[PDB]
Amino acid sequence: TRTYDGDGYKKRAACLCFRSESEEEVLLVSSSRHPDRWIVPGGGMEPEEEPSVAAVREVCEEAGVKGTLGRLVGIFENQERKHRTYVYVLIVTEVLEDWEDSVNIGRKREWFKIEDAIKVLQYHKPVQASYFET
Ligand SMILES: O=P(O)(O)O[C@@H]1[C@@H](OP(=O)(O)OP(=O)(O)O)[C@@H](OP(=O)(O)O)[C@@H](OP(=O)(O)O)[C@H](O)[C@H]1OP(=O)(O)O
Ligand SMILES: [Cl-]
Ligand SMILES: [Cl-]
Ligand SMILES: [F-]
Ligand SMILES: [Mg+2]
Ligand SMILES: [Mg+2]
Ligand SMILES: [Mg+2]
Repeated sequence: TRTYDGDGYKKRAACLCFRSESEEEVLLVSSSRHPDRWIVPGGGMEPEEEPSVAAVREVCEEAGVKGTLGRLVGIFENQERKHRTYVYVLIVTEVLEDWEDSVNIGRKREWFKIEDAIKVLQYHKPVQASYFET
């Protein structure tokens, strides 16, 4: 079940899934609609679900990783798609082989240097590119 803020924006959460504490490489996953494109893994908060809990859950489902949850980066609106995303740091400690979306929809995942992640997100996901601005 999808959830919404008072203004009708869909509530979402995501993590910047870093390979280490140095936050130099981040994990992106393929778009479900357009598999040749990259996105930051994240998705809808469930009813009464804490955003940090939604973030870790969606990362597990879409990217097949787990780790140590870090700081809230910020809350980011996508005015065109009418959604509002809480974005957390996650330092990846486990990479699992046969994750929900791998199995279900053949979703891919790849490590990017920060500069390269920003480059591949810019065209279709400029708000997700902005996650990395600070
Ligand atoms: O699951 P939704 O329908 O609320 O939203 C997904 C939208 O889903 P969210 O991430 O906002 O929510 P869930 O991860 O909980 O499906 C997201 O889907 P996915 O999760 O499959 O990546 C979007 O795809 P993309 O960013 O991968 O191209 C998808 O277009 C978008 O579908 P829409 O209803 O906007 O047609
Ligand atoms: Cl890193
Ligand atoms: Cl977005
Ligand atoms: F989802
Ligand atoms: Mg999802
Ligand atoms: Mg999603
Ligand atoms: Mg979901």
